[PDB]
Amino acid sequence: PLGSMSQSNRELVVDFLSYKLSQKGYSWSQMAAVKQALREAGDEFELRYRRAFSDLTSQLHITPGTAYQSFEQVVNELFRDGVNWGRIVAFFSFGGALCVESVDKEMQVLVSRIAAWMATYLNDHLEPWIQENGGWDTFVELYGN
Amino acid sequence: PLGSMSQSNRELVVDFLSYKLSQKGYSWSQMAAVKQALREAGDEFELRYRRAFSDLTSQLHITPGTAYQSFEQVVNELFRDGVNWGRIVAFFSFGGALCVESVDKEMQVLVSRIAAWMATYLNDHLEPWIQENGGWDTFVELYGN
Amino acid sequence: GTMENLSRRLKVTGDLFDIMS
Amino acid sequence: GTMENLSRRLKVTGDLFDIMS
Repeated sequence: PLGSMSQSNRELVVDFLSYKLSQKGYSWSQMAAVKQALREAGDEFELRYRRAFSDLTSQLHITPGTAYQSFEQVVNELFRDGVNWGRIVAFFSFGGALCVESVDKEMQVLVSRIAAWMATYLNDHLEPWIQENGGWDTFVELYGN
Repeated sequence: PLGSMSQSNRELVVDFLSYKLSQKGYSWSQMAAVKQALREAGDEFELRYRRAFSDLTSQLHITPGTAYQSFEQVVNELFRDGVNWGRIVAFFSFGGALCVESVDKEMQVLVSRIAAWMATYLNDHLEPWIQENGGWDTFVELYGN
Repeated sequence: GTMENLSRRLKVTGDLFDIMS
Repeated sequence: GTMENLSRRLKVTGDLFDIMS
């Protein structure tokens, strides 16, 4: 599934030090600053979401046969009338909640499929907007802490 | 360069989902369990450490030209008279603190060097002991959750 | 319709998020 | 020395950690 190849002792080191740097708010690369920013926006998104509503894993009714159609319908409507960074955060948090719900219901197989669907949507339908709007560094400028 | 936008977006997806599953407690890989147990053992180690002494990051006066020799000396005395899981945890926390101290004092170059020095020491002088004592799985059983 | 409603809740939360930045 | 004291603090905190497991 996710990260099935990062099994070396060297990766254990890399992972521990990455955790410690970002835990104290430090980034070691432009990519790292994007990941930290994205993780934080998702947390803050989900806390905003679950207060106004229910937690967004609670509402989902997915199966392997319907997961894809459910994912595409929600995402198509999310961006139907335009893109912005907030909606992209919502998009990541939605994928995340699909994955969490899937593992919670013993459909772990869907995690890697959801990851692909998100990557595919990102690269074919969001990435031009991301490029015309300052790239991920601009997202870090606006949402980084 | 060709393909890097696409690749970066795939890494964001993987990173966000992984953050989100482990956030909700789900260990999906084998090394995912080890990493999670190591991150938490690091956190506990430093909480005790700073509760008894100063901050682990303040105890170190390090420069790029001098960082290697200092790191190898501290680690060699730490394991000079034996290995155990707690000292292995101390070894990760030390490296973590070195990296934090380095970024804070504007020597970001040292971070990926320290990771290499740690991985080399881990693979040459700790991995035999680890194999004799149940592997990382035994560690997860002792320090996870 | 379940998905349309979830789409609406995601879209409005994302927009409030975008506005607060 | 300077680093002898550091590794002593690391060694003793790790040993306490190891006992409590």
